[PDB]
Amino acid sequence: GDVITQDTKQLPLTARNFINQYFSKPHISHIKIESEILQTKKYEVLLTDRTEIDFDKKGNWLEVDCKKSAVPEALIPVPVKEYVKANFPREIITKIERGRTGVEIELGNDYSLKFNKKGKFVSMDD
Amino acid sequence: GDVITQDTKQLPLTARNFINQYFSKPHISHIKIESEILQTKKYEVLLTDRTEIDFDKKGNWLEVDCKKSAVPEALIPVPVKEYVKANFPREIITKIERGRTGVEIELGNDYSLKFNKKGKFVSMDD
Repeated sequence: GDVITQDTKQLPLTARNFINQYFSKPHISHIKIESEILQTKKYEVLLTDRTEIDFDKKGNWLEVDCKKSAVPEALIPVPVKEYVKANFPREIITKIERGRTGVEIELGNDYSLKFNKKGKFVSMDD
Repeated sequence: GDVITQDTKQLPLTARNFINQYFSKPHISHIKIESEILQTKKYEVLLTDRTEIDFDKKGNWLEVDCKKSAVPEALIPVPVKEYVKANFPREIITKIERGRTGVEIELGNDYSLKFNKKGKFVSMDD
């Protein structure tokens, strides 16, 4: 529900005929086209150790939330793993999310860090 | 995002292998399947007389909101039209919505009335 247009040709013939038939002043002052809300996440799995994992329709993981415990080290990319072990040695990674931009990790002290696809740092927030 | 299951066979093979590979205690305590959010409304049209109309992907109207003015009488089913002219003669219909259950109308005094497909009264709220 983001695109807006003033072009009446965009609107289906049945809709245009409906407006012209039932409304006296039938001047269309813009049309909002509801873009289909396409969700990437289809599955959400809760484990017995209370850790939650989100997967897309093909079973590829998207988010791994280990709540207040540590994310298995094998899941965290080496440059990300090494950045945290250097700049935050007092802390552990509790949540990792992967997307098209890269990877976003969350620490035990609620610091969030964003890394790109190549694995180098981008930004963070306190 | 409504269905929940304890059946691991529901979850894709790639997701199941991911859990078994990276997690030591990999007991899946239920899976939430995100049911696809299928929206019936695709178009929303604003007219110059400030009245708003919502249509499905095929151009069939779903809602006609004439804000504080009257809905064109030709749009309101005759049994609905006659019910209002009888029980609410001091009032006018400002909004009409059609669905699978029937029709839901809104009056100028914010009373909402619900009618079935056959056109007879069902309920209302002050």
